[PDB]
Amino acid sequence: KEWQENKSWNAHFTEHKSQGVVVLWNENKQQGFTNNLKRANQAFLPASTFKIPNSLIALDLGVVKDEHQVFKWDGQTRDIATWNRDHNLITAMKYSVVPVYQEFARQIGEARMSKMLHAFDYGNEDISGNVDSFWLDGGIRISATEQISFLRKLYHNKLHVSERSQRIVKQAMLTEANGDYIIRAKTGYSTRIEPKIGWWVGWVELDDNVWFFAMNMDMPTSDGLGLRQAITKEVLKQEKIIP
Amino acid sequence: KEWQENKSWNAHFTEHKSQGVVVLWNENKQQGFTNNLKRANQAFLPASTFKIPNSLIALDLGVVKDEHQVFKWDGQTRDIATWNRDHNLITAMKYSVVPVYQEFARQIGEARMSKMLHAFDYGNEDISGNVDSFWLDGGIRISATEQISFLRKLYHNKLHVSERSQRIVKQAMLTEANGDYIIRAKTGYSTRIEPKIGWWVGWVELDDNVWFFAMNMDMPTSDGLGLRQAITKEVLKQEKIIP
Ligand SMILES: *C(=O)[C@H]([C@@H](C)O)[C@H]1CC(SCCNC=N)=C(C(=O)O)N1
Ligand SMILES: *C(=O)[C@H]([C@@H](C)O)[C@H]1CC(SCCNC=N)=C(C(=O)O)N1
Ligand SMILES: [Ca+2]
Ligand SMILES: [Ca+2]
Ligand SMILES: [Ca+2]
Ligand SMILES: [Ca+2]
Ligand SMILES: [Cl-]
Ligand SMILES: [Cl-]
Ligand SMILES: [Cl-]
Ligand SMILES: [Cl-]
Repeated sequence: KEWQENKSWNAHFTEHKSQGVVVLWNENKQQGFTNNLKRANQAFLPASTFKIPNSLIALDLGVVKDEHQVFKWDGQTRDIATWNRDHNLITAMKYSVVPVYQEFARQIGEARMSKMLHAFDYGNEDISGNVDSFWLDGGIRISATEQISFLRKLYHNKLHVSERSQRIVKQAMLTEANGDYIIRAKTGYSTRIEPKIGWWVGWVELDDNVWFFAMNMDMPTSDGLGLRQAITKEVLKQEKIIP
Repeated sequence: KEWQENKSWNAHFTEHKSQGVVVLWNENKQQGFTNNLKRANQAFLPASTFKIPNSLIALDLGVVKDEHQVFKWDGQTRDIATWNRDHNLITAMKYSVVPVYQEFARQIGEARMSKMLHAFDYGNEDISGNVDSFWLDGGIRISATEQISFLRKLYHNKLHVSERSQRIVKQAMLTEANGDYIIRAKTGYSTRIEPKIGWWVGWVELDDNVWFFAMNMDMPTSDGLGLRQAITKEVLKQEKIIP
């Protein structure tokens, strides 16, 4: 792979008083683009973008039966109100319900979790820390370019889990669709270890091509979280990927 | 009694100077709703809504290997410009590319198409006519109520084909998604035999319920096609199913 820097994308960070990186990958052309080649390859905690590999492993191992199985609220009231109810895989992904996925990771266990992250070649393949929080405050790290590499394999059903698990997780990643494009993606927000950053990783399905993306950006307060999608979509619009 | 007539929906037809039926099914409550019980049970040619069972059968039989397989344009220039190119299952559904599906039906063949439609309990299960056009000008008939019955089976993966086939077709039915709802659906437009009608059938996925819908309306000319979705969405908004 071969990477072109487009610094003009930086205008969209500048005009929103922000700093970060957008990485794009044109699947047809096998060509990548980014505003910052160095930050594109900087590895960070994945935070809730780890729900993608966690979901795959839980499904492949049968910890999750299917996308309709109900995960009961553990009763503890937490600050994000959508978390304080029962969920299935679809809504747990949509609302990024951490406690549900911590429960998955406990059941998967360290041995199988480590084996699967090596099988996926996911980030630095390091799960040091608590098995139920290592993607929030442990040793795992992944860069935006490494998120693309992983997502490309998921798109092609080439990860070493069942085809069914990959199809279900891609259903659960559904974020936006209309007559012009489909976006499958996952947000993240890493706050437990500096630097506080926001993530958005996934892809845009067109009629005749797929554009993979991965972005992260400094997130000193939660009032900037909507800029994850906003800045990405402005880059997508600039490159004429979406209208 | 599982159906309730709500003639107030007729306002959405009349003020678009239209005649037709909208049928809704509340999956959680197992209760149905329509502006017109009699038209709701009136069977019509399925036209392009037949692409849903046709897709399922082609996938189950390996006629279609997956949603990436390319079906080459046969070089015949047809009136709908988007048909005059290569397609896969996703784009052939999106652009309702009849010639692609006519070829599927020839490969499926008469005997296998008949057995599968009986297994599906699809409409009147009658495939009299040409193997590659019976859903356009042959003997098969299906009502809006019978469309709901079939779609419910598909949603629950209870049809008599592989789980994989059903997941792929449901992916191919994706029409709209946002933070509030997901619509999986298929349009239709029956012209070859009177009465000329337009169809929209599918469902709305919410966080905690699924609403199945099937509508048809008199379609004397091609210019009222947009009201298939518009009128349905007015009924959905009235019942507060979508915001
Ligand atoms: C995943 O990264 C986080 C988890 C680490 O808490 C969840 C929570 C959020 S943002 C909710 C904060 N809003 C109000 N301050 C996300 C997210 O990625 O949006 N995932
Ligand atoms: C399926 O119902 C028809 C097929 C029988 O021709 C295709 C074509 C259309 S509408 C295109 C007409 N526009 C221009 N006048 C559809 C559809 O459902 O929208 N499917
Ligand atoms: Ca901008
Ligand atoms: Ca813990
Ligand atoms: Ca109106
Ligand atoms: Ca029957
Ligand atoms: Cl998480
Ligand atoms: Cl989907
Ligand atoms: Cl067709
Ligand atoms: Cl049933």
